[PDB]
Amino acid sequence: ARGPKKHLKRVAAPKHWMLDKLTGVFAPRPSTGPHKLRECLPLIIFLRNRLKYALTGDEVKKICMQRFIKIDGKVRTDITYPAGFMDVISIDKTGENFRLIYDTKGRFAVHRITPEEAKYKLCKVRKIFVGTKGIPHLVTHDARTIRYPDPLIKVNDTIQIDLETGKITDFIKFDTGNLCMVTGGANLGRIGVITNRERHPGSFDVVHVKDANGNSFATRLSNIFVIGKGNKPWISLPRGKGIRLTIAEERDKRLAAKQSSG
Amino acid sequence: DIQTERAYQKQPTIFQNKKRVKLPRYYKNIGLGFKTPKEAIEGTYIDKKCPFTGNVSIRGRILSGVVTKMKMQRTIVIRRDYLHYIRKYNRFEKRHKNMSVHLSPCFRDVQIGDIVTVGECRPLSKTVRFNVLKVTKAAGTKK
Amino acid sequence: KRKSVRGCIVDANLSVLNLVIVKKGEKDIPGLTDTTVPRRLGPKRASRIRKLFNLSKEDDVRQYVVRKPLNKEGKKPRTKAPKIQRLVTPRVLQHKRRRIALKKQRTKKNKEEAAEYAKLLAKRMKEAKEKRQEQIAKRRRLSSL
Amino acid sequence: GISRDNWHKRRKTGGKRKPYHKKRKYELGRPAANTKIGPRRIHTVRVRGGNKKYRALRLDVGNFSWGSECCTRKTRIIDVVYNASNNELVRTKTLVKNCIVLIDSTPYRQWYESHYALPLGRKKGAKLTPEEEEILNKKRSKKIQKKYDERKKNAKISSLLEEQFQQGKLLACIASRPGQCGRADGYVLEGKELEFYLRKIKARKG
RNA sequence: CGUCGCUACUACCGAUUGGAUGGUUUAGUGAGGCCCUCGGAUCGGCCCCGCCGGGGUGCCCUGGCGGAGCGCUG
RNA sequence: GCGUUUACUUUGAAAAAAUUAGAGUGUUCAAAGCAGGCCGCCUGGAUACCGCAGCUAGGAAUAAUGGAAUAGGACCG
RNA sequence: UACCUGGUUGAUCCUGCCAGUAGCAUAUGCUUGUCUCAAAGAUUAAGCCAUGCAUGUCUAAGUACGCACGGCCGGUACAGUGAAACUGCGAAUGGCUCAUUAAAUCAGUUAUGGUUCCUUUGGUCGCUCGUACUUGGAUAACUGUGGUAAUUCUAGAGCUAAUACAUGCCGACGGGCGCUGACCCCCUUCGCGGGGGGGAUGCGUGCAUUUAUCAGAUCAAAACCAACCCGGUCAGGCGGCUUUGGUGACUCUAGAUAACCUCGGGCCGAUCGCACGCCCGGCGGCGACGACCCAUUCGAACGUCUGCCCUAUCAACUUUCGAUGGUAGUCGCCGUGCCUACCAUGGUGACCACGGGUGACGGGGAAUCAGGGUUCGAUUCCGGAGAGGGAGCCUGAGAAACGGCUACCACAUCCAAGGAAGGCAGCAGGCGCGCAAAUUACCCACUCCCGACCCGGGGAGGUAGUGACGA
Ligand SMILES: [Mg+2]
Ligand SMILES: [Mg+2]
Ligand SMILES: [Mg+2]
Ligand SMILES: [Mg+2]
Ligand SMILES: [Mg+2]
Ligand SMILES: [Mg+2]
Ligand SMILES: [Mg+2]
Ligand SMILES: [Mg+2]
Ligand SMILES: [Mg+2]
Ligand SMILES: [Mg+2]
Ligand SMILES: [Mg+2]
Ligand SMILES: [Mg+2]
Ligand SMILES: [Mg+2]
Ligand SMILES: [Mg+2]
Ligand SMILES: [Mg+2]
Ligand SMILES: [Mg+2]
Ligand SMILES: [Mg+2]
Ligand SMILES: [Mg+2]
Ligand SMILES: [Mg+2]
Ligand SMILES: [Mg+2]
Ligand SMILES: [Mg+2]
Ligand SMILES: [Mg+2]
Ligand SMILES: [Mg+2]
Repeated sequence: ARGPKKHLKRVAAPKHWMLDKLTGVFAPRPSTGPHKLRECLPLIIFLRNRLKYALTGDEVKKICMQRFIKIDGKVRTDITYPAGFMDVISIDKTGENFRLIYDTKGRFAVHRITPEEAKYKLCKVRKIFVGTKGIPHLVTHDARTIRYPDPLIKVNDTIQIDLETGKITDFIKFDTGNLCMVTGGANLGRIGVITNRERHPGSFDVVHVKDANGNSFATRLSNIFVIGKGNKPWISLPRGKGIRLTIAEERDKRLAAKQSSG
Repeated sequence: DIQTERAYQKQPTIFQNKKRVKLPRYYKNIGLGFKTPKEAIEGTYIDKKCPFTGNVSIRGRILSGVVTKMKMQRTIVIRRDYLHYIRKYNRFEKRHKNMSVHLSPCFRDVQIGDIVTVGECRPLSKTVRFNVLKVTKAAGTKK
Repeated sequence: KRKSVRGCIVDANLSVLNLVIVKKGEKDIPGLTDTTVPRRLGPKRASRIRKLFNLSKEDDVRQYVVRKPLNKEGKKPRTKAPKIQRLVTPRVLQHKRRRIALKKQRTKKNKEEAAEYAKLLAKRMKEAKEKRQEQIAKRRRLSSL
Repeated sequence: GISRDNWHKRRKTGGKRKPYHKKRKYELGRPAANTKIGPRRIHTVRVRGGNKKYRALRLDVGNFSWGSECCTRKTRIIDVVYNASNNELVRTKTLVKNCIVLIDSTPYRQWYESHYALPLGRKKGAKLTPEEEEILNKKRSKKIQKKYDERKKNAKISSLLEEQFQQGKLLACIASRPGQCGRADGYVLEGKELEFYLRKIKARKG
């Protein structure tokens, strides 16, 4: 080719959107932004297929143009704006502040929070760039460059930033004994404690994650997102809290579900 | 012995011209647990492609082989072996792949048929894309 | 693009050749010089009209401009008039008044945070000298082993 | 234009790479600069990514550093003597790198006559016909004379520069290329290269 | 089982430098574009000469006008 | 943060979707499709599989290859 | 479902073939009442093409004296609409086909510590030091005469705007640092002293960019003569002290000194619109924008490892025509024979090099199948190649682009015979070649894309018509 691509085919779209086959040919291109392509979720789906607040593509255009949605502190009007991991979608007209957390299966489900809680978010740091004639910066995983960080906070740590000032409050150093959120691979949406890390110079390191139910699996470190110290997490969680029931246990939760309700 | 060339050979990083009352020698490590040889620091050889005293890093893969030809200058030829596997017939077959490897002069006791361990780097020439990290001896025969 | 042109020397140049007059005419020829056709419009620009119509630094251009009475078919003619080119400063003050105060704000933001980082190291320096004077004071106790 | 591809030539073993595309624009090569020593003339050239490279067709002046006492100086150029690639890039003057230049550079008397408390040359017994170097040397003070006393006893130039402040030598050969960077900044050398180069200016002899 | 004898069939060798087509390919010329060296049509313009205005302190700049080094330079 | 090896075997990461194999659903059934079911409510949109090589991690039967015999022998001072 | 039957002989047991049998996908014949899905000029000719279409754009916010039109409170210049010019924005995506290409393309795999990246998100925006109450001059639309058989052909005169084209202030402001050192103070000895303390003056004072240098960012160790700033002062008498982060690995991000900085120029707002009050000329909030550099995003580009069809009636090849290496350079976004200049004579191969064919585009996959495997993958998804054939280049972040230009060869149009213009392997539709394959219809509503942007466009796409490929 000669320039960059712009369109997107329905089949080549990522799996965790759960788009059907018939309705069309193209899938909406995620705009250039902070998050990766295969790691985000557009507002036009979140407001047309997941929440179903509107049906047609022009009426999505007739929503965010009325200065309603204030993402993490500042209103964007791009109807296909890429919103990814750790974003506080805030609707002013009904107040239903949303947080986008991974389900127990490999997808993004709708998780509501309270407006009291919609004040901060937890960000994973990526690097420390020392700006000479001066001070070090930071680069988190959503590309939030910050000045004057700390002489303590290091490469793979997590911090608790604020919305309207873009400033830190607290932080957690990565030690074996914190929580863990597996962001990517065959364990996309699991939570457990950390028990071991292995060094592979030149190569990439790996980390064993123990589920609360004994199930000890493994995961390379670039999918790790520490959220809490000890056993205690710091935010609310979706329902399940990272069960990952077996495939035959879904028989039980699907059978005695109705039978225990009606 | 040294400087048989039309230009002047030197390491570029050091200033050798202050009020002189031997020059300090440049050398670095490599990582991955490889010791520098004794002959490098003490040695007066100079090169811009040696992985100890030049502007080249060491990255990627690490291989092995065996030395078989030394007629060229500052490069030697090794011979890798492996075994392909047909699954139709439940057997193997032999192959051999060869390559041209840049040789630092810090290694001296290298005869023919010596097990070597190479390392990937930036492309140095048309076909040399590897450096020699260590050279062993074959099955005895010291005499 | 390639085109086809003609030379710059008039040899056989039939087809009209446009005859401009850049010299004074002294006598009366009928078709040309009967009526001084005026300019279709006049100026706009502001230093060009300030200085052009008999005016100094400290006077006012809000009236010295071409009015152009029209003929409509059911109304009175109206003075169509322009407003361009850096009129002196009615409220363009207001944007410079803000531009020179955000420079006071970004300087305030780089003045509040420098000394604050100086205090945050000011805290961790009592420890930066404490840890050397505590651990090496215990290390001589370990060496006396 | 001229290419820098790999496909237009053979493999390692004598075969022929048959071509599978035409010449792409990112495989560009320009004609050479081949600069001279004249007036100042520099062309700007747009490059990949919207950036700019600066050529230099005709060049006169430089910026040469003395790597011992931490000084450098904008400096005039006249001559070309020894090139390490071509015997003919002296006969036709061209300024590229590791070409020793000997570039009269103001013959160490626009530079060396900057507050060094000494004369040199002037076949001995000879003086300066104006009295203006003797002014700098006959002005006394209290403790700044001691200041020149210390910046006088730890300072002796070598003999090879002691004999050569007539025309102005350089082992320099500006380490930046002028056809790509614009300007021309080199560096005077001392010791054990002056022997190698002047040995290459012993065997020249046509 | 074979020779000869009538009909029918496919390739083969072969004449005339038997023959031509099309594709891969050497030595001599070689439109056209791109860097270079100059070229200077041109529009100039200020200054450099000369006039009145005015303000200024006979001259200095400010607005029309007579002329010139091809002066400076884009 | 090394423990001087390959070959072989087991584990662990990593592996584009669709397709295929496969649960769920009563388009009036079916091939398809991913929806829909109760008086504002409740969900779903799973899993498995994925050779040949390279990286990790343990295994030492089999199959190759090594030391001291012109002793320049391997420790210990 | 790991399966068989007829046929040599006067009759029998055999090796062995022939014909049956069932799936599959192209054509064709005969017959054809109904209903849901649904292939379609790829196989010969990547051979040629009339007509009609297939890419443009404005918001409360750059410039509207477009009456083509139309506010009335005018008398201090502008209501909202609203062709053209520019500025930006795109036109480099999307579509269509498979002629080339056999370690090349590709899939998996790893590198950028060897480099560039419009826009988005976030940074930064006095750091650099000595007419501005916004400067200056031209060119569209328009008016007004035209030439030209003909074209999206264009001149001449007059106007006139800019987030275009170019100039160049004010500022915070006092200062310190490094140097040159007018000169300045003090002790002592008679001093020629070594012991000390003050300081005008001139330069200069980031970042980007180029050169050179310094240490850092070192680990456990001692016995002593010339020095003398601190503390023992007991009488020469014996102990000492100050410090950026990483990476497997830096000639990395760093800090400081001497200067260097292109007239075909480097940064420092000489921008507009909504509210909008505050104070004696003075003060906030919001935005649209625009540039420098650091991150980030979509990526792109060069390379690593391993992995392919037939042929020995192709067994030796390459190399002063760069073949394989060493040195210094040139170019280029960077690494290299990519290319010049100088030296050496080497590199692959029966473990199938080299050369030739292919009715070869590759991979995801499809049909039959016990297990093994054979054959097909032109064709809706990813990745590359190409627009009759071959070479060349502009603008631009990005193209050797062809619904963009410059020439050759082949094919080809209108002409007043002076000249002009072109490219369906884009959707439809004809000619042709064939055993061989559909409507010159309707519409932006769906899915989505472009722009200055809620609002205009899209033969991409969708819905219908033909349709016994088939289910
Ligand atoms: Mg492209
Ligand atoms: Mg097999
Ligand atoms: Mg894949
Ligand atoms: Mg054995
Ligand atoms: Mg029979
Ligand atoms: Mg029927
Ligand atoms: Mg068909
Ligand atoms: Mg294009
Ligand atoms: Mg083909
Ligand atoms: Mg081909
Ligand atoms: Mg072919
Ligand atoms: Mg392909
Ligand atoms: Mg079988
Ligand atoms: Mg078969
Ligand atoms: Mg593609
Ligand atoms: Mg071209
Ligand atoms: Mg091209
Ligand atoms: Mg076209
Ligand atoms: Mg054509
Ligand atoms: Mg085609
Ligand atoms: Mg549109
Ligand atoms: Mg289309
Ligand atoms: Mg039908």
